[PDB]
Amino acid sequence: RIHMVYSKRSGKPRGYAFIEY
Repeated sequence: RIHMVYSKRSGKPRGYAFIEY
């Protein structure tokens, strides 16, 4: 899952798994 996205670039790079990182 994600915790805190923006959108795609700024939100989920490595941020795909945001909870962790």
